[PDB]
Amino acid sequence: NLKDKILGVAKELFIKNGYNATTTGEIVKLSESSKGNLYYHFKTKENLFLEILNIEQSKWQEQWKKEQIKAKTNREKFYLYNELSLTTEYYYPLQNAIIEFYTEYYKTNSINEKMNKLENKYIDAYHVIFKEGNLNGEWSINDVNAVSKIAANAVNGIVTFTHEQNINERIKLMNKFSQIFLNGLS
Amino acid sequence: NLKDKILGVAKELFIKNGYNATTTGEIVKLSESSKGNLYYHFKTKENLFLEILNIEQSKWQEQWKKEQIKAKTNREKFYLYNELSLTTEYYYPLQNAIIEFYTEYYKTNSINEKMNKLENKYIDAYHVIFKEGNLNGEWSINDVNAVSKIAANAVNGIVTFTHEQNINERIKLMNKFSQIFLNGLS
Ligand SMILES: CN(C)c1ccc(C(=C2C=CC(=[N+](C)C)C=C2)c2ccccc2)cc1
Repeated sequence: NLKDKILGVAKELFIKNGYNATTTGEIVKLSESSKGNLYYHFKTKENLFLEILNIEQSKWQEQWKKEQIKAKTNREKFYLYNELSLTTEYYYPLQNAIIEFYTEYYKTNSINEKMNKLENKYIDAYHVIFKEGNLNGEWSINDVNAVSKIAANAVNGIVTFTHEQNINERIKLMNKFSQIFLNGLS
Repeated sequence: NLKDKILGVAKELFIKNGYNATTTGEIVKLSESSKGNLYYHFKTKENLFLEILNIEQSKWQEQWKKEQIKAKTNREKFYLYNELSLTTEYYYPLQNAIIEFYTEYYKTNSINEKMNKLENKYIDAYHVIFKEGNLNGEWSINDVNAVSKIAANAVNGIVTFTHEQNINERIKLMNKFSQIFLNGLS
């Protein structure tokens, strides 16, 4: 809880002032904790931040569990999952803190460890989509892991770089992509 | 030089550190110049940046033409472009900086119009490839602009978010993508 209170406050601080601007000092004081306790729990602001990210990852996964029920078939889950990825990121408060962070630890190969266990978790969502797709003859992929890393990165690119259009066009392009992609698997 | 030495240091810092990460102070101090050195041509920092992007875009689009000749069919031109995208030293090594600049200059509509031509030179390569593929009957695509953007963005994704894993693994994926994509247009 004192740990949970720190992550909560830290998350808000980041959302409000971004990664670089937030200090562990602010965090310590606002969560009514101590430099010692924050050290014992996270060691560094970077670690603190990766922990928020993990928690955030969990929530996303959980939501997806409830949300994927609106998609009977896996072809549908693929369509749905990509759209959510697009819309939900449009209004995600942490997005900017993430970007600061990511484009700040691109050089540090130390963070590359947890940073990757995290990304892998996101790819599993797709991995599951495709596997189940196989066991239902929705398509036939023999290199799932591969197709999974590809979708995850192709879709995130559309989400991250399309930024330059009206939300409708984007959902449109994204659905066109999902269409093409799922097609080239038959 | 100087007007071309600034650009040199700037590009270097933008790539290495990041957009916000580097400021008009560092650029000058590291280029053996003065603050006044910027006014007529390089007014604002965002102008100096939008500059470097134009250069790099041209340098990459040029390298591409001096190399697409190794591809007879457009089907091959598609695959190639994507692979080269992973190996170049032009434009793509700045995506991270670009992503920030778009999260700190998306409001000021002074940019959304300023570097609007930049978004076209980026999707142009695929425009030609996809259009010329129609004439050559390699495929039948009606919504070219869509596909060009979908592809341009998906690809930038595979390139930007795999920057840490084995270059061969990268090129392998990029190829399975190109494979999957084009096959979905038929
Ligand atoms: C709020 N939200 C749903 C999300 C928020 C972020 C991501 C991301 C990402 C991109 C490629 C990945 N792969 C395929 C390794 C993993 C994560 C990501 C986006 C920008 C900068 C760094 C990572 C995905 C979903």
